[PDB]
Amino acid sequence: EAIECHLSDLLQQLTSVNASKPSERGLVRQEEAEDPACIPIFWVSKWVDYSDKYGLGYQLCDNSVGVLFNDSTRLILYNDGDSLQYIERDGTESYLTVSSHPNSLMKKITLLNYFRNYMSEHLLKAGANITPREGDELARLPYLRTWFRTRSAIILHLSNGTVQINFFQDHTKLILCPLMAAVTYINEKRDFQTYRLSLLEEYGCCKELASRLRYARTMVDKLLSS
Amino acid sequence: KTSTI
Repeated sequence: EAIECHLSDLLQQLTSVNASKPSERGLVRQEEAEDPACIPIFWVSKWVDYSDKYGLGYQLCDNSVGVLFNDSTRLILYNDGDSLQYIERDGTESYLTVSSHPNSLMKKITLLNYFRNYMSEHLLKAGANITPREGDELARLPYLRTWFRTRSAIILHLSNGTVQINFFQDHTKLILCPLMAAVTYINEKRDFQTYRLSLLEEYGCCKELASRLRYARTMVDKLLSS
Repeated sequence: KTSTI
């Protein structure tokens, strides 16, 4: 689909940036790659791994909530608390409400509510100090297409092209968007900045972003190969 | 197993 397409584009963009060896310059000018306009519309603010039994629950920065169940289906609740979207394994979408929800989705809705009640009670909101970009009035939410965990990070792939990598050891985060061809870096101090990948290639960047972008390349290749 | 507390 266009999803597969966006993974190829991200991979190419990362390969280009990394090939330029951005941290190896006469004078690194990372500030010149800053593009605050390119801040993402959506990222994952919280998640709960219950994949031993049901799947992975998460919340987007707009306070909407989703589940990617172990059967590769997705249920997403809008931040109005009533609008629902069910996505089947092959991507087929159905628009529903918790008011008029099909009986067949009883168990999954109950699980979504379990996750919803847990997250609004337990976890920090990633990028809480970040004001999202925009998107149009009555737009539909993206859903989690896939995720996996490594020793170093959890990798999250949204259906709108965005790949998020949260690093476990120091809580640094990357939000990558092929559409904007940009990367948002959240430092260990929860400070943040959005960079145009083409300008990072032009002007360079610090070792810690460069390193994380190398790992990001490896991760996006893994998403594509699977 | 969750995101950051």
